Amino acid sequence: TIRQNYNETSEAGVNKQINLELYASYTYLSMAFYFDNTTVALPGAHKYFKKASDEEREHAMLLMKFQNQRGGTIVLQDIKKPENDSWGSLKDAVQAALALEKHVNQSLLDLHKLADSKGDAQMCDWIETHFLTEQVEAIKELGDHITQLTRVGHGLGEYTYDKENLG
Amino acid sequence: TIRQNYNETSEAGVNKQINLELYASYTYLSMAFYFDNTTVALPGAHKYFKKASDEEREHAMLLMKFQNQRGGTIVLQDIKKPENDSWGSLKDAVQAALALEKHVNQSLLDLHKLADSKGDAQMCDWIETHFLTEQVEAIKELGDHITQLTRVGHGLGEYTYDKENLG
Amino acid sequence: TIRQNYNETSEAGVNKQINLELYASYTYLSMAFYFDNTTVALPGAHKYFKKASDEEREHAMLLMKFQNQRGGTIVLQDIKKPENDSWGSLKDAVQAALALEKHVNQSLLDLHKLADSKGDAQMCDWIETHFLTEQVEAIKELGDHITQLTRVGHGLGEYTYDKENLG
Amino acid sequence: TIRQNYNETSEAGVNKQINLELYASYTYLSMAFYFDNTTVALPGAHKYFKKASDEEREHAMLLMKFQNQRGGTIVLQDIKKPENDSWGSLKDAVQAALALEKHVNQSLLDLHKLADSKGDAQMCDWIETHFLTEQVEAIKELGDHITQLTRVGHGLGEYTYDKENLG
Amino acid sequence: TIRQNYNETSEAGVNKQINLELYASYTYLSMAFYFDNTTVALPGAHKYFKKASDEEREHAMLLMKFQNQRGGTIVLQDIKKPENDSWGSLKDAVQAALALEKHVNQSLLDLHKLADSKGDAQMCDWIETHFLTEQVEAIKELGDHITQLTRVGHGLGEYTYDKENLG
Amino acid sequence: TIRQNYNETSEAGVNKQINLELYASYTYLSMAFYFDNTTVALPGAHKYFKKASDEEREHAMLLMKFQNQRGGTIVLQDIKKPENDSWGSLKDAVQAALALEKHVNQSLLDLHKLADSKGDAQMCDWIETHFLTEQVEAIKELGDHITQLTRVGHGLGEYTYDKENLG
Amino acid sequence: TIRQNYNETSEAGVNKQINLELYASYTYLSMAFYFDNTTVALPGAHKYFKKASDEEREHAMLLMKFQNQRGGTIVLQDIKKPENDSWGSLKDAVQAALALEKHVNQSLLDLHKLADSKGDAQMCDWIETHFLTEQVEAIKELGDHITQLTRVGHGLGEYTYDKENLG
Repeated sequence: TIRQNYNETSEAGVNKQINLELYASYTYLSMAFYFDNTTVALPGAHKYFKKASDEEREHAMLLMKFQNQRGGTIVLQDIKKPENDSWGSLKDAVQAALALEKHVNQSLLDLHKLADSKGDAQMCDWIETHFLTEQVEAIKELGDHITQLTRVGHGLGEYTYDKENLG
Repeated sequence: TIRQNYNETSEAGVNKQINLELYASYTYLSMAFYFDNTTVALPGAHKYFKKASDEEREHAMLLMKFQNQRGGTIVLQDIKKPENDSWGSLKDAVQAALALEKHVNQSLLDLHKLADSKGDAQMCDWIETHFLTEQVEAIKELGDHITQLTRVGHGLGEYTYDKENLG
Repeated sequence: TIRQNYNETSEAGVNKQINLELYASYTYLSMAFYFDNTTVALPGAHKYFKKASDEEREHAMLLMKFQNQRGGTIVLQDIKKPENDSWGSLKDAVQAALALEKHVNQSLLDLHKLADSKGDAQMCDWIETHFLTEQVEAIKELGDHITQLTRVGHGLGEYTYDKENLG
Repeated sequence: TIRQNYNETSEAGVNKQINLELYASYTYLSMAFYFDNTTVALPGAHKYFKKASDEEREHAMLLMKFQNQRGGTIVLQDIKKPENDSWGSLKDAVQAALALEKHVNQSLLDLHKLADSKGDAQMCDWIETHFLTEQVEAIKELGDHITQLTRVGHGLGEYTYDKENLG
Repeated sequence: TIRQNYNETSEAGVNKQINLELYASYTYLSMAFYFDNTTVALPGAHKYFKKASDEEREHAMLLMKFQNQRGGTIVLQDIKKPENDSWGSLKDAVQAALALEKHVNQSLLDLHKLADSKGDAQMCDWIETHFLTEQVEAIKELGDHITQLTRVGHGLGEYTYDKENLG
Repeated sequence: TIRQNYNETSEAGVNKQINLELYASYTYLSMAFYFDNTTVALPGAHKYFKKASDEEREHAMLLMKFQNQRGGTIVLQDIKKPENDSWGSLKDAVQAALALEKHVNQSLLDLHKLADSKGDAQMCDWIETHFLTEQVEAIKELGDHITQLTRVGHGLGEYTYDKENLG
Repeated sequence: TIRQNYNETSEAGVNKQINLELYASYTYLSMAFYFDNTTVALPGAHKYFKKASDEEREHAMLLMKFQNQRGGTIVLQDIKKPENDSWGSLKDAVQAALALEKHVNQSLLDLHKLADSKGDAQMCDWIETHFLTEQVEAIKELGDHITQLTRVGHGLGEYTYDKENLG
């Protein structure tokens, strides 16, 4: 009875993005503690990625809160385990994160393009306010990270950028 | 000479939104002082609804300011007296407020699709920023109030929800 | 059961002073946003008349609270739109205001004359305490405002009084 | 040689009201301690009525002070013991106080109407300033209380209103 | 243009009350500096009566401010010289001020009766608010002083009551 | 490798908008120091336009930061010198600025239209969030200034508005 | 009638320098945002050159202020777009700024030598006070930077100097 201008296809897209943000959260947590293994031992990457895990779990909860505000119903799925068990050099993990965030961006845009076709002006603006520029700034951050990490090279530079920059 | 991309039909629609926001305001004032009558005596509801009345008046001034900013012209109408002189129990009045808020939301969504068809980016963003999400938030709040007022039940519970939740 | 020494003619009297007060709130809010128009651009009168709109809206609620205190029943009517869509010069606006407040004042005294003619000591003293002198002091204020606005003249003077004295 | 415009009849009516304000005081102190009885044990009503009894003693001292200000002589009578020795439910006692304060308001308006017929402008205003509006608000407060006492009902609702609202 | 419900006779009354208030002021100033004289030399009464002069001139200015407010025209007259050049003992001086406030009080009550007959309810409340109760309190204070000046008697007692009570 | 859903015409439009806010920033610099001339010497207009010149500079910079954030390339052109070398009366300059801002507002709305047509949801919300409402507020502000500057006229009115309002 | 000892030729040379200080400003702002590009991502150089560009804009405003102080008229020219659209390595951009500031120092000494030949003692001193020593220190700072950029080398040394020393 609060539901208004809230399409069922939009409702299911919210449900798939919820799962999607949880999966991003689970993947970053895996990166965080891959950097906590003694054989890797990059503490700033671990701090940085652990908070990336917290933020994406906050994205999933925004989507959940929004599903309820609009009169939708929350339907949770399995959160697939991450696609790798270890994540390589630092630059490899950051490159993995960029690819993850671009796929997350693309789904948000698909979700956006979808509420638009259902005439859902509020849902469109809600997604712009909370996700579309944040995703854009997140992807620029990572692009910068990858360029700098190429600059300072393997070895002493990877340590330096992990300490003086990530966290 | 300050008018720029402001359609004659968009302006007329702001003028009717001004009236509707003033109608909401006057209805909530009726609700506020109904709950201050000795045969009802619910000080939470009165506080709560007096605030609501104040806010619907602020929305009406926003729109007037918005008309003036975009080069339009405020044209005022009578403010129709509210559909009821008394509003029953606490839950009933809450339900009337949900009914009115959904009606105000549909007028806003209509006004949004209108400016969109005249291709008025600034106006659609304006409605989104100041209104469309506040309507969703308020419609969710009213939904929760009707649900809890059902859980608390008549008698002691109506008083408790009124005292400890509303104002 | 709380009603005592409260004639049904007076209960009707308060109800219609309520409407009259709300009408003045709306007249003034029209004035305040007429002065917000680019073609007019008098920020001081905008502030001043906006304030005056809230103060008569508070007047209306005193009466509503009173009606309730004595054991009456509020019955709201429509709030008729203002006499005028636009308000001329600043002096023109202030002079219509003085007219409004003398009409209002007159009906307060016709409402007083009749709580008196029914032996309602407390109504008369409540009207005196909250209304008769506040009206007097306002009408004097507005008369001073008309005399000064004549004094400083159109154009630069109108500006200066608006800026330096109204808000 | 301080007496001026002070009717002999107004003076005796002040003396009877003095007795009536004390009568109220003693009735309230019998309520306040009935609710301190273990068979009743409502500490919130006890607090509440004890205060009321101080209030009504204070009123009595206002009238005595006034009789001295206007050149009259205070003549004291027995303070009749209250009408009951126990006062039933909390709602029973509140309705009973509404009746007392109803009688007192009638006695005060009749006093007002007496001094008005004797041309005593200062007396009329004094009664208006110290008593008549605060009797109206007292009757408003007690009516409201009764309505909320009927709403919360007997048992858990009586306890709650005792503890939360009275005292 | 501001004048409303303000009779020509009352306006003449406000003018005579103004002259009386100024006359009052000028008699207390005389008393004040009579006590400043070496042959009298009562400094507490000099302080006291000087404040009574300052306060009676404030009364004169309120009435003028009331005249301007109601749309009257202030018409001023000679301020007659007080009735005595010297005022005997401290008790005599108070007895003359008791005589003087009672004349003022009678004139204030004549003034009330007379706006009342013209149905000027604001003017009746105004005289009640600012003057009527104040006259009563001052006559009681003056009578109180007079009884005490009898009790302390002549000599050392007049000295003591001047220093320790007046100022 | 960060570029995503960013069209290549949009990227061109961001560069020409960059050139357009620098052209404005430079026009406002010209105006600011024209009023600093002894033959003109309006210090308030100096401050005011100097600050507008900084704000349009920052507009240019936000647009370059967005080009970078979105994965495009900044290409700059000559900053065309302002269209006049002197700016007439104060009211003339504020008219030139309204023209200038309405032209900016047109290209921003052409850039919004244009990204919309490519489906660039984030760019649209970016222009609404930083530019479209800011434009509308500046235009209203400017039109009010012209209306007031008209009212106060030339001579003392121009000096006064310069000093008390602009800067 | 303020102009004194101010040669026509000195005046035009001030105007050309104004253009040259702005030219520097726009060249630096193109550096500052090239280093904000993801392919470069040197936030320390971005901070650094953005500041330099504000500095050089400020210089421009000094010259405009001076041309007004000495009775001349400011004549604005196009601001030519910088020489490159991207600026290579961090050391490449610093050497390039050293060359710019070298040209500017030459243009400023030639301006100095011009006013000296025209007997303009105040102008010579002004250029000495606001520009010539702070060009020398600017050339000193940039030389030092280049030497430390050649010392830390490309890769890890570039990152470090960016982060630690510039910004």
